[PDB]
Amino acid sequence: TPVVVDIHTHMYPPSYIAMLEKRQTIPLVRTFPQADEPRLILLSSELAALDAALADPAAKLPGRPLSTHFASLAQKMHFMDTNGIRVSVISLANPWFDFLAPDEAPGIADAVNAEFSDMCAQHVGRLFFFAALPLSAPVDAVKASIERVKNLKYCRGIILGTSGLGKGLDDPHLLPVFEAVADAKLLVFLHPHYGLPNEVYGPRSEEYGHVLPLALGFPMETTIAVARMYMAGVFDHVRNLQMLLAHSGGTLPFLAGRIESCIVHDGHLVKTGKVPKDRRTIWTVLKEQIYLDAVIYSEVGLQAAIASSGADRLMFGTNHPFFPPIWDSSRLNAQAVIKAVGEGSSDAAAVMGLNAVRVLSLKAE
Amino acid sequence: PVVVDIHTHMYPPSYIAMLEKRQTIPLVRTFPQAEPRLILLSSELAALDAALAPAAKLPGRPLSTHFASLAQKMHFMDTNGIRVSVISLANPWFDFLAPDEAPGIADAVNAEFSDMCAQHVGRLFFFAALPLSAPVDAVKASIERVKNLKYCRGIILGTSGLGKGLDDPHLLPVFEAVADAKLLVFLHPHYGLPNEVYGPRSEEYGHVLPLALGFPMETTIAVARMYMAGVFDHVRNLQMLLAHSGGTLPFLAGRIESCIVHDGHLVKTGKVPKDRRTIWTVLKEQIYLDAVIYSEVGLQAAIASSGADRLMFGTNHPFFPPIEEDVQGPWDSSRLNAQAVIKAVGEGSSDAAAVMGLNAVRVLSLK
Ligand SMILES: O=C(O)c1c[nH]c(=O)[nH]c1=O
Ligand SMILES: O=C(O)c1c[nH]c(=O)[nH]c1=O
Ligand SMILES: [Zn+2]
Ligand SMILES: [Zn+2]
Repeated sequence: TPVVVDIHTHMYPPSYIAMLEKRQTIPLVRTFPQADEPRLILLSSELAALDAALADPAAKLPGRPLSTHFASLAQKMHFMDTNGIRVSVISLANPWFDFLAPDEAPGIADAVNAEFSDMCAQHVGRLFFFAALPLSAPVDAVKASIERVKNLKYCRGIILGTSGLGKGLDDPHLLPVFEAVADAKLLVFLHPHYGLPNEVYGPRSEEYGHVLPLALGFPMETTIAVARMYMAGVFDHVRNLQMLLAHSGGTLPFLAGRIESCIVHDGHLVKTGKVPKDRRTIWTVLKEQIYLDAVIYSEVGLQAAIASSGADRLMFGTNHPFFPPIWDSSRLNAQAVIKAVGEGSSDAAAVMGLNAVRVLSLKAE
Repeated sequence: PVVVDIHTHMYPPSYIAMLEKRQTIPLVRTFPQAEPRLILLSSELAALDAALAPAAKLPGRPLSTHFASLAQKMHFMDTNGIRVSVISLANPWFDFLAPDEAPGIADAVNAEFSDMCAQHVGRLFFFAALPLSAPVDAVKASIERVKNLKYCRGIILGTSGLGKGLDDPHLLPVFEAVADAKLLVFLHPHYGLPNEVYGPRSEEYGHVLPLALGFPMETTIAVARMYMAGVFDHVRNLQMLLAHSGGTLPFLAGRIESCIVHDGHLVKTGKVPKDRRTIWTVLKEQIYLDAVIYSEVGLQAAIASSGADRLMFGTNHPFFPPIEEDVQGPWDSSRLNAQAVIKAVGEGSSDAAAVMGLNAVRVLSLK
């Protein structure tokens, strides 16, 4: 009519929440009886508030409220029907399986990935998913997980964070992981979580709620990780790698020109032959191996994203169920698309769903 | 008509001579392998130690005469079609000095910039720097001295403030004094991000990550902190020029706004009233953006954020000389931005005229 597809939309299955509920170290879910909803505590930047609340009963509630929407497949479908979304490509949210002990991670990752497949089977044609990987485990266990996700119905990709195997995404030990995913034609969805070292937010950090780590930390983290991939030659070494970047590439469309200029003016790089004239620029990679979600909350940002990658490589997302009304968050981004490319346009239909349908083969199984 | 460059730096010969004698970053050091090395950044410390210890690569960047020579500045202007420069000390300014030595050198160096501008009246104005490692009293004394300095049109400062960043309440009297004196504040990065974010392969990428990412991100965090702390509301006459088209601010402005209005704690504790001045409003009323963005993509975003009347052309001379071209010829790191202006707003348009210099002339009262 045409189809609306949401590619940035999360869940924590009940089995995953139940795990978080039993933890005493981040990530965790903890009930504070002065609030009905349990608190979801995921982030390094939240540790200070957690500790303050664990000592002083007068301190503010740490983390964010855990609504039922995080774990309810039924509320996901309700959200879709209420918002005119025909298909969601759901993904486990941060920090995935990153925090698990090496020995246990593969069994848990594999169980949870299968639960996602089973969730999609309940609503055939309306749900597909990005699987996540046991990246704290040895690479051979990670490969075994990739081999399993390749066989799972409704799986169309992999969601992962910026830590890789623990040394980031420019780690050559991670290359076989990108390679095995790309060879299986799975889209890689890169998503933030670790943000930036907390000291950058300053000694008044606790006064600003979650604004700085979420509004700045997250997209900057994404940008740094993809820039490191680019500099390390990951996009040339895995030529068929295709990546979807969270939050319109973080800040990448805005900084792409600056990155190119710093590269071609880097004396050391140039003098040591690391800037050959046939180098694939960041602009070329943005056109050939990167897709951007449209979760940017303004036509200013969206226009830059579109100018960087083309309208055929932008994909609508909501980031449901984060940022509930205190869903404006879904609608603002839909409006941003229209302002950017005009209502009823082929570009609008592309961004709102047809790109995702094409790239992620949102029919088969 | 007039081309004005508001993002263009010098280290006076006095400043370099000090750097040549220094034991720790920042410093200038000669190496037998080649031109002195300029070593400024924390990201350069590992390379410095390894070079002090044979065939390790040259640390820092080549210290050409372009950093120190007024004649070279004018020549660069005359080979790049620039009529007027508003020059500034380069990072890290007076930041690294002991609190005791900083006032004396800060003021001597500000006086030298005024002297330099007097050599080329009408073509040179400057942003002054402040002894922010010293007590506030000395910072205020320096402000009072720069207020009376001929050809001074503003202050350049980093993100560290007095040592606790720009949301530091003790810094509010400094912003008030500068804003009352009608001095534009040119916010410029230096400290980047903590080096661990660049990872253990950091060394293989030359300076690309600290400069291409760390700098504009540092700027963005500093201004966001100022904004969140109410600085712009508390000092309503404060005007700020942001380096590198605001770092990443025009791209993240929407995200920042969304995160604020959806922040449960902030909203429920009354920190997000309905009449709050948004970042979009501050971007149109108290913020100017330079056009040092190297692409019409980023430039168009900056223009949509602050308006074409609040964008100002700059080059960042002399930091990115051509590597395989004549440094005495036109610089591509300056031609790129000029072209970005053309692509974004059209050659010969009044918007081009505004961005290329007329905005700077108006806002900074140049003649
Ligand atoms: O903005 C987002 O995408 C998110 C923000 N904060 C989270 O904890 N998870 C997310 O997915
Ligand atoms: O990009 C820049 O503006 C700069 C980059 N690197 C420096 O050392 N100083 C600068 O001013
Ligand atoms: Zn998300
Ligand atoms: Zn500069």
